[PDB]
Amino acid sequence: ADGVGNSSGNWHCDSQWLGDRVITTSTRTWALPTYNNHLYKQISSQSGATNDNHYFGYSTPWGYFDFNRFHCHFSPRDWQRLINNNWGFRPKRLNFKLFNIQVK
Amino acid sequence: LMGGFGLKHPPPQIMIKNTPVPANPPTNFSAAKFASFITQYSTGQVSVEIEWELQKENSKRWNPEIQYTSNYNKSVNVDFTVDTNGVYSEPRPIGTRYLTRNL
Ligand SMILES: Nc1ncnc2c1ncn2[C@H]1C[C@H](O)[C@@H](COP(=O)(O)O)O1
Repeated sequence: ADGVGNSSGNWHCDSQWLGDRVITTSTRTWALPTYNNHLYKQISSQSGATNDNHYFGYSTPWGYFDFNRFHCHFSPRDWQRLINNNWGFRPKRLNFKLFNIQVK
Repeated sequence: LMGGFGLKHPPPQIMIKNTPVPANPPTNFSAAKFASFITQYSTGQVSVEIEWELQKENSKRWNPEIQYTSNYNKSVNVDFTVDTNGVYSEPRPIGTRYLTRNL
Protein backbone atom coordinates (compact mmCIF):
# COMPACT_ATOMS: atom_id res chain seq x y z
CA ALA A 1 0.00 0.00 0.00
CA ASP A 2 2.46 2.62 -1.22
CA GLY A 3 2.10 3.57 -4.88
CA VAL A 4 4.42 4.63 -7.64
CA GLY A 5 6.23 7.36 -5.74
CA ASN A 6 6.99 5.69 -2.41
CA SER A 7 9.96 3.39 -1.96
CA SER A 8 8.81 0.09 -0.52
CA GLY A 9 11.99 -0.57 1.46
CA ASN A 10 15.40 0.64 2.54
CA TRP A 11 18.93 -0.57 1.94
CA HIS A 12 20.32 -2.57 4.88
CA CYS A 13 23.71 -4.20 4.35
CA ASP A 14 25.27 -4.01 7.81
CA SER A 15 26.57 -6.73 10.11
CA GLN A 16 26.29 -6.40 13.89
CA TRP A 17 28.06 -8.50 16.52
CA LEU A 18 26.19 -9.11 19.76
CA GLY A 19 28.95 -11.43 20.99
CA ASP A 20 26.61 -14.30 21.69
CA ARG A 21 25.34 -14.08 18.10
CA VAL A 22 26.02 -12.21 14.87
CA ILE A 23 23.31 -10.81 12.61
CA THR A 24 24.48 -10.39 9.02
CA THR A 25 22.36 -8.59 6.44
CA SER A 26 22.90 -8.37 2.69
CA THR A 27 20.94 -6.12 0.33
CA ARG A 28 21.54 -6.50 -3.39
CA THR A 29 20.08 -5.41 -6.72
CA TRP A 30 18.80 -7.96 -9.22
CA ALA A 31 17.40 -8.21 -12.74
CA LEU A 32 14.96 -10.87 -13.89
CA PRO A 33 14.57 -11.55 -17.61
CA THR A 34 11.77 -13.44 -19.32
CA TYR A 35 12.91 -17.05 -19.54
CA ASN A 36 12.13 -19.08 -22.68
CA ASN A 37 9.09 -17.04 -23.71
CA HIS A 38 6.90 -17.82 -20.70
CA LEU A 39 7.01 -21.53 -21.57
CA TYR A 40 7.51 -24.75 -19.71
CA LYS A 41 9.76 -26.81 -21.97
CA GLN A 42 11.01 -30.30 -21.37
CA ILE A 43 14.75 -30.70 -21.62
CA SER A 44 16.71 -33.89 -22.09
CA SER A 45 20.24 -34.94 -22.87
CA GLN A 46 21.07 -35.03 -26.56
CA SER A 47 21.31 -38.54 -27.96
CA GLY A 48 24.96 -39.35 -28.44
CA ALA A 49 25.87 -38.32 -24.92
CA THR A 50 27.43 -41.03 -22.82
CA ASN A 51 25.14 -43.23 -20.75
CA ASP A 52 26.31 -41.54 -17.58
CA ASN A 53 25.39 -38.05 -18.76
CA HIS A 54 21.78 -38.63 -19.84
CA TYR A 55 19.08 -36.62 -18.13
CA PHE A 56 15.41 -35.76 -18.49
CA GLY A 57 13.67 -32.76 -17.02
CA TYR A 58 11.75 -29.53 -17.42
CA SER A 59 12.79 -25.89 -17.78
CA THR A 60 10.44 -23.28 -16.36
CA PRO A 61 9.91 -19.55 -16.92
CA TRP A 62 10.39 -19.00 -13.19
CA GLY A 63 13.54 -17.62 -11.63
CA TYR A 64 14.76 -18.09 -8.09
CA PHE A 65 16.91 -16.52 -5.38
CA ASP A 66 19.81 -18.40 -3.79
CA PHE A 67 21.95 -16.93 -1.02
CA ASN A 68 23.41 -20.36 -0.13
CA ARG A 69 27.05 -19.15 -0.46
CA PHE A 70 28.71 -17.79 2.69
CA HIS A 71 30.26 -14.65 1.28
CA CYS A 72 26.77 -13.45 0.48
CA HIS A 73 26.29 -12.89 4.19
CA PHE A 74 29.85 -12.11 5.34
CA SER A 75 32.43 -9.58 4.33
CA PRO A 76 36.02 -10.84 4.38
CA ARG A 77 36.54 -8.85 7.58
CA ASP A 78 33.40 -10.20 9.22
CA TRP A 79 34.59 -13.64 8.16
CA GLN A 80 37.95 -12.99 9.80
CA ARG A 81 36.31 -12.05 13.10
CA LEU A 82 34.26 -15.23 13.11
CA ILE A 83 36.95 -17.76 12.27
CA ASN A 84 39.55 -16.19 14.54
CA ASN A 85 37.53 -15.79 17.71
CA ASN A 86 35.12 -18.73 17.64
CA TRP A 87 35.07 -22.52 17.93
CA GLY A 88 31.71 -22.88 16.22
CA PHE A 89 28.76 -21.20 14.58
CA ARG A 90 25.36 -22.24 13.29
CA PRO A 91 22.45 -20.38 11.69
CA LYS A 92 19.42 -19.60 13.83
CA ARG A 93 16.83 -17.66 11.81
CA LEU A 94 16.67 -15.67 8.60
CA ASN A 95 14.47 -12.93 7.17
CA PHE A 96 13.95 -12.20 3.48
CA LYS A 97 12.60 -9.17 1.61
CA LEU A 98 11.90 -8.07 -1.96
CA PHE A 99 11.21 -4.39 -2.49
CA ASN A 100 11.51 -1.49 -4.93
CA ILE A 101 10.32 -3.55 -7.87
CA GLN A 102 10.50 -2.04 -11.35
CA VAL A 103 9.12 -3.62 -14.51
CA LYS A 104 10.53 -2.31 -17.78
CA LEU B 1 58.30 7.70 27.02
CA MET B 2 59.08 4.03 27.46
CA GLY B 3 55.37 3.33 27.16
CA GLY B 4 52.21 2.69 29.07
CA PHE B 5 49.97 4.72 31.33
CA GLY B 6 51.18 7.89 33.01
CA LEU B 7 49.67 8.00 36.49
CA LYS B 8 49.74 10.70 39.13
CA HIS B 9 48.82 8.12 41.78
CA PRO B 10 50.34 4.90 40.47
CA PRO B 11 49.84 1.55 42.18
CA PRO B 12 51.55 1.84 45.54
CA GLN B 13 54.89 0.33 46.42
CA ILE B 14 54.68 -2.89 48.42
CA MET B 15 57.64 -3.23 50.76
CA ILE B 16 58.74 -6.37 52.57
CA LYS B 17 61.62 -7.42 54.84
CA ASN B 18 62.50 -10.09 57.37
CA THR B 19 62.23 -8.90 60.95
CA PRO B 20 65.67 -9.16 62.60
CA VAL B 21 66.17 -12.06 64.97
CA PRO B 22 69.17 -11.56 67.27
CA ALA B 23 71.58 -14.30 68.15
CA ASN B 24 72.45 -14.99 71.77
CA PRO B 25 73.22 -11.69 73.54
CA PRO B 26 76.11 -11.38 75.98
CA THR B 27 75.29 -12.01 79.61
CA ASN B 28 76.56 -8.56 80.67
CA PHE B 29 74.85 -5.45 79.37
CA SER B 30 76.56 -3.62 76.52
CA ALA B 31 75.01 -0.63 74.78
CA ALA B 32 76.63 -1.48 71.45
CA LYS B 33 74.25 -2.42 68.67
CA PHE B 34 73.80 -6.05 67.66
CA ALA B 35 75.88 -7.20 64.73
CA SER B 36 74.94 -10.81 65.50
CA PHE B 37 71.78 -12.08 63.80
CA ILE B 38 70.31 -15.45 62.92
CA THR B 39 70.68 -15.97 59.19
CA GLN B 40 67.25 -16.55 57.71
CA TYR B 41 65.11 -15.93 54.65
CA SER B 42 61.42 -16.18 53.83
CA THR B 43 59.37 -17.51 50.93
CA GLY B 44 55.70 -17.36 50.07
CA GLN B 45 53.00 -16.75 47.51
CA VAL B 46 51.85 -13.56 45.80
CA SER B 47 48.70 -12.86 43.78
CA VAL B 48 47.92 -9.87 41.57
CA GLU B 49 44.46 -9.42 40.06
CA ILE B 50 44.00 -6.47 37.69
CA GLU B 51 40.75 -5.57 35.94
CA TRP B 52 41.37 -4.19 32.45
CA GLU B 53 38.74 -2.28 30.48
CA LEU B 54 38.49 -2.89 26.74
CA GLN B 55 37.49 -0.82 23.71
CA LYS B 56 35.95 -2.87 20.92
CA GLU B 57 36.58 -2.58 17.19
CA ASN B 58 33.70 -0.82 15.44
CA SER B 59 35.32 -0.80 11.99
CA LYS B 60 33.49 -1.02 8.67
CA ARG B 61 36.69 -2.04 6.87
CA TRP B 62 35.83 -4.46 4.09
CA ASN B 63 39.09 -6.34 3.63
CA PRO B 64 40.80 -8.50 6.26
CA GLU B 65 42.93 -6.80 8.88
CA ILE B 66 46.39 -7.93 9.92
CA GLN B 67 46.39 -10.17 12.97
CA TYR B 68 49.15 -11.55 15.15
CA THR B 69 49.57 -15.18 14.14
CA SER B 70 51.93 -18.02 14.97
CA ASN B 71 53.96 -19.46 12.13
CA TYR B 72 52.51 -22.71 10.85
CA ASN B 73 55.82 -24.18 9.70
CA LYS B 74 57.40 -26.88 11.84
CA SER B 75 60.22 -26.08 14.23
CA VAL B 76 62.40 -27.68 16.87
CA ASN B 77 60.86 -25.53 19.61
CA VAL B 78 57.45 -23.92 19.90
CA ASP B 79 57.40 -20.17 20.42
CA PHE B 80 56.54 -18.89 23.91
CA THR B 81 57.20 -22.30 25.42
CA VAL B 82 59.72 -24.13 27.58
CA ASP B 83 62.61 -25.95 25.92
CA THR B 84 64.00 -29.41 26.65
CA ASN B 85 65.89 -28.02 29.65
CA GLY B 86 62.87 -26.30 31.17
CA VAL B 87 63.71 -22.71 30.24
CA TYR B 88 60.85 -20.44 29.22
CA SER B 89 61.66 -18.04 26.40
CA GLU B 90 59.95 -15.25 24.47
CA PRO B 91 61.20 -15.25 20.86
CA ARG B 92 60.00 -11.81 19.78
CA PRO B 93 58.50 -8.62 21.20
CA ILE B 94 54.81 -8.21 20.47
CA GLY B 95 53.34 -4.76 20.07
CA THR B 96 49.66 -4.07 20.47
CA ARG B 97 49.02 -2.32 17.13
CA TYR B 98 47.45 -4.50 14.42
CA LEU B 99 43.85 -3.41 13.92
CA THR B 100 43.54 -0.28 11.80
CA ARG B 101 41.49 2.87 12.25
CA ASN B 102 41.14 5.98 10.13
CA LEU B 103 42.54 9.30 11.23
N1 LIG C 1 49.08 8.89 29.47
C1 LIG C 1 48.40 9.95 29.92
N2 LIG C 1 48.06 10.00 31.22
C2 LIG C 1 47.38 11.05 31.66
N3 LIG C 1 46.96 12.12 30.99
C3 LIG C 1 47.31 12.04 29.70
C4 LIG C 1 48.01 11.02 29.10
N4 LIG C 1 48.19 11.28 27.75
C5 LIG C 1 47.60 12.43 27.57
N5 LIG C 1 47.05 12.95 28.70
C6 LIG C 1 46.33 14.22 28.83
C7 LIG C 1 46.48 15.14 27.63
C8 LIG C 1 45.28 14.74 26.78
O1 LIG C 1 44.86 15.80 25.93
C9 LIG C 1 44.22 14.46 27.83
C10 LIG C 1 43.16 13.46 27.41
O2 LIG C 1 42.32 13.12 28.51
P1 LIG C 1 40.97 12.30 28.26
O3 LIG C 1 40.83 11.31 29.36
O4 LIG C 1 41.12 11.54 27.00
O5 LIG C 1 39.86 13.27 28.39
O6 LIG C 1 44.95 13.94 28.97
